[PDB]
Amino acid sequence: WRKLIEGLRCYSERKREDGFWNLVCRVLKLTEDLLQTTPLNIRVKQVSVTEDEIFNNNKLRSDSWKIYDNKYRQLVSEFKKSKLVKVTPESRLKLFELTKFDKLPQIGEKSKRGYEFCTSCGVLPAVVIMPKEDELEKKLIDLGIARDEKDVRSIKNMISPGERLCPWCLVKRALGAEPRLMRILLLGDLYSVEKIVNEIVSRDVKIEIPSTSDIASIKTFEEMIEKKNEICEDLKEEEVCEKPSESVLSMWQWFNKNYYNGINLTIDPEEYWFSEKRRRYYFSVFRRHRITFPSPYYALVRADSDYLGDLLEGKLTPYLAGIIDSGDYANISEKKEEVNKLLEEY
RNA sequence: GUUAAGUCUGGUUUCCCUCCAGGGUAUCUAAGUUGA
Ligand SMILES: Nc1ncnc2c1ncn2[C@@H]1O[C@H](COP(=O)(O)OP(=O)(O)NP(=O)(O)O)[C@@H](O)[C@H]1O
Ligand SMILES: [Mn+2]
Ligand SMILES: [Zn+2]
Repeated sequence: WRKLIEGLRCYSERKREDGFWNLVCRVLKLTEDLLQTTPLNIRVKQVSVTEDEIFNNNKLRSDSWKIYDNKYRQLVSEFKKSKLVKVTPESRLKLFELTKFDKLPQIGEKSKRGYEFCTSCGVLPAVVIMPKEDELEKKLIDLGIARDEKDVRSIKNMISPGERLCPWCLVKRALGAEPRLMRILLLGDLYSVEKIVNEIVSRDVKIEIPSTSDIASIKTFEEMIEKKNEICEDLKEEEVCEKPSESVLSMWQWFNKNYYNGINLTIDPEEYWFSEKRRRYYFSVFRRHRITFPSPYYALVRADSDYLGDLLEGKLTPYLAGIIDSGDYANISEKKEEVNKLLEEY
């Protein structure tokens, strides 16, 4: 964790320009002793086994073959018991004096109620406060966020107006800027923390991670690219149907397979057809072309396997989900019938 | 044995509808949340 955060500090210092990287530098130096703590605690449990348990002093044993199914179950038992207490990674930090006594670095705006809460985190206090979208430059510059007019556009590119950030979620934004710093962790033990920063600052590559606006507007984009110029001549002006300037690629397969198809997929729908100053013009444009105006909804599809824990424990609740409860194993003498049937079949 | 003269009456009374069928079958509805 600390190798990643320090490699991030060095990669950001390699870019004292671009505003956002400069703000990241400026607030990292103020929050180290808070950013020392990892944002994600781990639980580690071990289980021991010796030759007293496996061998009759020269060979294997009988009930030695079952020694794994016993130690694995001991391990999972202690995991289950320790999961009875959840401690959150925020409880580890020392903030009493930093909040009671104003000590927090408030680079950005200043709260009129002590400190702000992170909009991305919810619980941690905010370090980088962004003014609301009414007049930014005339504030972003007299405050400490930006230095010029050119650097606001790059700060405003990652931190929307109004986004308060805690050190952890701000570091998350920083990593999201270019997610190639992950090789500090992805490899580890293999290259220096500086080999990688040099490699990244050498071959500059920008990535476009899709927002919920991009997902909601998928079929709209798709229906604009089957009218490549037949819709472009109408606009021809607002960079929606203009050249791919750089060679930006991304992990979104649909974005990656549909980029060189006339329409610039890296526009923000919150700017064009989800905006409040535009989108009437865009309603007209889509009306004039048989374009189904986009819905603001997307699908968050989650899925988890059923009883894979018990399955690794060789239980039968995976096999009979609902019939055999997990609690039915405490005294399995009751449901002898279904287990007998299916186990014998198998 | 003879004379005369016809006169009275001018269809009534019942029954005027009874019984059964008083709707049956088929369709019972089909076809068709979007933007801030
Ligand atoms: N024996 C195991 N080895 C490795 N990972 C495990 C093991 N048991 C659980 N996990 C993972 O650690 C987490 C434990 O969550 P948990 O939900 O209890 O697992 P589970 O077996 O899937 N129970 P459930 O998902 O409710 O059916 C999940 O991310 C599991 O994928
Ligand atoms: Mn699971
Ligand atoms: Zn945060």
